[PDB]
Amino acid sequence: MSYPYYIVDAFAEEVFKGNPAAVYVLEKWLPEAVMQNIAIENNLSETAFTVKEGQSYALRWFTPEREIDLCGHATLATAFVLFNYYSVAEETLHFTSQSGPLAVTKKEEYYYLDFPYILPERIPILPEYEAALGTKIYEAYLGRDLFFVLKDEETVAKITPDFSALKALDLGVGVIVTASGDSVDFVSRTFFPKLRINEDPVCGSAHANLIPYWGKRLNQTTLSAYQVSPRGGFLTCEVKENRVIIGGTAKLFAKGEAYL
Repeated sequence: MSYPYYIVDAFAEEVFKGNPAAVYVLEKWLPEAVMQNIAIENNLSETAFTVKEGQSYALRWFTPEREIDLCGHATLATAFVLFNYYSVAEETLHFTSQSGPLAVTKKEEYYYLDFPYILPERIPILPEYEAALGTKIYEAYLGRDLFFVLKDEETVAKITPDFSALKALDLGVGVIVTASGDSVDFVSRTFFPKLRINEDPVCGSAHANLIPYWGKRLNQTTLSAYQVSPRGGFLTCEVKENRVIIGGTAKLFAKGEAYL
């Protein structure tokens, strides 16, 4: 009847920032329906459910709509609560998702996720792109999402896109916007109107395109980043051969118990 849960703001130093997710560490699996209903109920970005299976932790993510293939901030969140509340001694957690094995590594107050090294390829700068964004796009690229480079951090932060216009664009799943950071290496913001989510405060998977791009362009192995969403979010980045690493802090917003 009682199921402990945690609400954590991933990639946040303090509450109300970063990207929020609810994580449920269960002793056994709940029915698919119940887990879906819980996600609808708390209406948060994503609700992660995990159960220790051997030495790995089986992960499962759900949004208010249905189960997704993967979500980074929610993985970091699940890691955060296992590391801080379920006494895991090892510096690395191993998960067994539907998208294959995942690993998060704790180093001090940071949690590290790994993503594929995917440099986005040049794309034509359509004027309908600059229209939806409401600003000038200096460079354009494509990967899983459209990838536009803007003037500066001030411009990235300030823009307010026509989300209905962006949903209409043909290419990509989402839209990424970047620029040279004022106090950090690079900043970004990610929009996913095609997926109901107008703006993700911090999509880590987007850094598969972000990190490669800025590492090559800035000529560095390590970069500091900040997804300048309203909520904000810091990310420490590293370039490896065929893989990128993002590390971020986390903050517990709430802890409690759900009753079923």
